[PDB]
Amino acid sequence: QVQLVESGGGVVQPGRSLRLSCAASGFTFSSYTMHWVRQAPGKGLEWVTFISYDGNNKYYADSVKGRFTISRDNSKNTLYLQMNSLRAEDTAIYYCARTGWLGPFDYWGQGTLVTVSSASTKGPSVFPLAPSSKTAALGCLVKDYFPEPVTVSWNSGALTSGVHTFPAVLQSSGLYSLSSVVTVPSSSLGTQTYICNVNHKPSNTKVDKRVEPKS
Amino acid sequence: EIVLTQSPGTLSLSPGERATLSCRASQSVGSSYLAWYQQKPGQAPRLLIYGAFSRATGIPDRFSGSGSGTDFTLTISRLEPEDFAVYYCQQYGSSPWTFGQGTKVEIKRTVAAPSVFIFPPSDEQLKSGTASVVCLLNNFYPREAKVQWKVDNALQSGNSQESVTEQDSKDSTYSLSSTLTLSKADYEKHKVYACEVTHQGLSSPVTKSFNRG
Amino acid sequence: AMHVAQPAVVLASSRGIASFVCEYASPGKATEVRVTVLRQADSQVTEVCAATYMMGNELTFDSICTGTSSGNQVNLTIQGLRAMDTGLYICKVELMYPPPYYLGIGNGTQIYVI
Repeated sequence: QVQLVESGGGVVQPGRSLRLSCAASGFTFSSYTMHWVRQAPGKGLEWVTFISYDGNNKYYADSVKGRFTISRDNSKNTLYLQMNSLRAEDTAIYYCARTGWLGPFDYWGQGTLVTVSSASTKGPSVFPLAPSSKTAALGCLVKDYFPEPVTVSWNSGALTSGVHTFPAVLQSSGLYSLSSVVTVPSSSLGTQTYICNVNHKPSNTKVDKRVEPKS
Repeated sequence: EIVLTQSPGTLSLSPGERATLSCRASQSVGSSYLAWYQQKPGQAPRLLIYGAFSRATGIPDRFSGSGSGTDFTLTISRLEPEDFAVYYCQQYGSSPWTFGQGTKVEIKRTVAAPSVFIFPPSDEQLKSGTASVVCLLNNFYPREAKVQWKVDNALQSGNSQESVTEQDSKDSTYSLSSTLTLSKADYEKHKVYACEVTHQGLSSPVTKSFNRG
Repeated sequence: AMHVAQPAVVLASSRGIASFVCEYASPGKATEVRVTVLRQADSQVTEVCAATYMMGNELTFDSICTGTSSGNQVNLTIQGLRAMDTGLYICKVELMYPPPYYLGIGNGTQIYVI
């Protein structure tokens, strides 16, 4: 049974450090060489670092050299990544991966998001995107939260059909915004009640805003 | 640094169709120490092909690898719905390990006009001090659409941001939001707020507008 | 480009000893290098031997194996073979230091034991 479980991601202010861990299962870890690979949001795969079978040899990507260290506690079956002078551009999902017998990255970890911002941890403000007076569209603007991620439902997860919750975007303020949007019968605009449920685990915050037609 | 360029960015193929993915290297690649990976968004990459042409344990027959030197192809002989994903070629023969930028493979369906909605800033939001005008392009294909913002017929620049969905599971369409950010002060200088959109499915560009109040 | 070259066929000794030279070409002139004898069978692969060594200095050994390093080749001697061990044995040189890392996998040697 081959498994790679990584842990201890999260948020860091720039300059400050953070150590990632990956724990291996059901292969004799001692025998297989290891890597880290990151993936900046909506960007490709970038190899970050390589560690020898023992740890007697280490290789680092140009863009992390001097700042990151790879290490392995073999008897604990664990691979680590010390990251040192974190930059905002180091923000990515970090994959731990195993080098196959014959060279490719055959097994991967799950992913662990590291966010590098000075931004303060903040729950969302939730503004109604009220349905047009002059099929109707409605929604919620989920504005100025930190960090990712946020969850949106409609009517306590009982309205799934036609919902479009957009990917977050990073603003100049260093805060995130998205809109969840749904489309519905113009007939039922007056009768049925449309509530969006916004959940923000990193600040432990639940906000519900009723979305209600205009004047 | 062996650079890997894959083409095209985007393969637009109907399910059933053959898919041919290219990967070309800045220099020659070992003795075919070149891999392929698959990535379905929100999941880790998964290894598909190694040694240019050998299949990874449990990868089905339809995946197929060719090439030597600086030229490599991945073939999917028929596209099943699970194959619509992002694929990365990788070389692994020498450091640094390098990937290509990846080819995304999307469902091809018939052209669809977006339905456009403009949303003025909420009363809630104005009282707080900023104004967000949201424009919505609902369910269109293909992905190329242009959104232009006009306040009192003057064109906006660098004060709006976009976001696009992944291709809809059930109908293979996309949705796009452009949101325009001004300050309350700014928003109250001007009258007409307009969202104009260009897409294939529309005979002429469509504008959606409101006046404040 | 990195190339590893091993013989196509070796017959094994009446006692159970198969010996074969494993030559490699580094684009660099690397110093810390790690040899692995592999066994292939279908899509699967199994570790037989592994050694790390520095430059001209002696080979360090998986106990089933012994060898010598005479320049840019390695004289890998496998022993303790049964009739059941006849198959495809891959030479895997890894050049570890100085950079860059290079990986070399051979075409394979068919070892016969009768």
